Amino acid sequence: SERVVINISGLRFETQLKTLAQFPETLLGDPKKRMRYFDPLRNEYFFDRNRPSFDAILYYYQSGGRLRRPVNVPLDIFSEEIRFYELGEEAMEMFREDEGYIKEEERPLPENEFQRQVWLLFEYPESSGPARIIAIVSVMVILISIVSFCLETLPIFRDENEDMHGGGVTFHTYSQSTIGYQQSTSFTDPFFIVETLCIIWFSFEFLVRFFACPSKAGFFTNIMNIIDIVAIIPYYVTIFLTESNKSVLQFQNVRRVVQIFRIMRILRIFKLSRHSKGLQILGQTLKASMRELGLLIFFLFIGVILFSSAVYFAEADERDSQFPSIPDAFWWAVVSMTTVGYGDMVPTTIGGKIVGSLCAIAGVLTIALPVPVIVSNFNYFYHRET
Amino acid sequence: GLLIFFLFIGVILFSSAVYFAEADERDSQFPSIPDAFWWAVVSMTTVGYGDMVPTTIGGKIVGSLCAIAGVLTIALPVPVIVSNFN
Amino acid sequence: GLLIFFLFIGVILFSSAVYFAEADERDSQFPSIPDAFWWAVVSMTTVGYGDMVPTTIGGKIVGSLCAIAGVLTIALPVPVIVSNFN
Ligand SMILES: [K+]
Ligand SMILES: [K+]
Ligand SMILES: [K+]
Ligand SMILES: [K+]
Repeated sequence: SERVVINISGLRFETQLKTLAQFPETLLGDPKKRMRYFDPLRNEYFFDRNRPSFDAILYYYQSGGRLRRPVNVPLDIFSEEIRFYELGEEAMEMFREDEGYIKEEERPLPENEFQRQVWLLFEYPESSGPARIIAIVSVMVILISIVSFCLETLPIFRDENEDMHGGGVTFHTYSQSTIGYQQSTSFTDPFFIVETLCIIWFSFEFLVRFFACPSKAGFFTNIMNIIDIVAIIPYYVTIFLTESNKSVLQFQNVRRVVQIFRIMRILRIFKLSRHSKGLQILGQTLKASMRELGLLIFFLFIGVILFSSAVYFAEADERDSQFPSIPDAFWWAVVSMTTVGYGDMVPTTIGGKIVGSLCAIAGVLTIALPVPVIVSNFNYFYHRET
Repeated sequence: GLLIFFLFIGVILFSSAVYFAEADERDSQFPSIPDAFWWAVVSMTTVGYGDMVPTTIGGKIVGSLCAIAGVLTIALPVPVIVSNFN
Repeated sequence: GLLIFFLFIGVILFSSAVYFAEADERDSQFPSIPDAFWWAVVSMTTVGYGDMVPTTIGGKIVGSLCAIAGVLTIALPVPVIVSNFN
């Protein structure tokens, strides 16, 4: 079992030749590659290189594959050494992964001279000046669609209709109040105009992206595309629903569904996430914190039921009890544990107040336990980008 | 900036939901979505004055979520700032 | 245990001061020191329902201090607990 001496800038290392022959494609494992570094006067291979790194390089052979970077050695210096000793692409990949680096993909255009041209200014805002323009306009349209959706609820506008003084219930007024705007081919309502324009553009982007994208299979997998769709679904579904129930009795029978889709319109806010690095980071953060986010909700649930129950019974024998039932106390318990404390429900008895005191303290600890982990994940994804 | 931005997103999201959830109530404390912005900020920062509160079951579910969302929203960017200060 | 203990100390200390500070007011919301315990806990944990509030200048100075003291009181032992959990 012939021994080999490797001198790293004066620091002496020794191993068995069979330990190095284990990996024939590396510098040290290949006689022809290491020949260049042999000093026949001293019977050693000499490398005028970084010292703190070699330990791990040699341990990789002794361990049979373990490549751990020493805590005291910078990742950029170590990786250069892994490359120098020619440990190979597999070890390198295993290293980066374990080091917290895994990326890989990129679907370019089909090389259509057309598709690749359209796709570049509809997803890569830096591809060109026009690309930016499209992105800027997209943000403006999103912001406008939000402001408009909100103004639809202002009394100055909605409180001005055919039955604003409790007179009747006009079918056109009843659906205009439910939907938020007047749907008519005449386009009299400025709100319907703004909403239609905005949805024309959202519809445009979604279409242009669906036909200029390299793959149509990994499309409805991208959360961004899902968002793009959700942003237009309400509009078209409302049209369909109103035209399929064009009578007072019918509409009244589908109003709940119509209302649900009106609320869904606010999800268009998330369209900004395509232009917000932070919103993307937040997204990555939440995806990685599902477990802790679940514990948060779970512990809060336990505390809510526990405290709601106790305060309910503690106030039960009082004529002025502010707790009609345990389920109703859930509200008070959440408002107390999160320390919001509106004051619309409060215990009035000594036992209720002892329960409330505990409820508050329990809330602070309950929330405090899982949050830090989430904050940590965010801090990680946040700097990894910064 | 992220703090203000995330809070803005949450404010609009929660103001919208609570508004519609209380809309069909004669005693609704939310005249419009923009007016609910106040309640949403007061809840997310956990101030909770109590001058505007939901009264329906759907409004209270929205409010509960709004409070929890506020704690996490603020909690995410602050630590970095605290670090810079330190 | 330290959490509960420090809170207890602060509760009694602040309940006492606010009680005496509001004592000479016909509309005092603090019937006795033990009754003020409630207000002091609700303030130190920053819940702030608003069902009991000081109305005098001295009561409000006491209340201001009570709130700040609460934040530091809770903040001291919690981190350790959060650490054990982590
Ligand atoms: K608070
Ligand atoms: K509060
Ligand atoms: K409060
Ligand atoms: K209050």
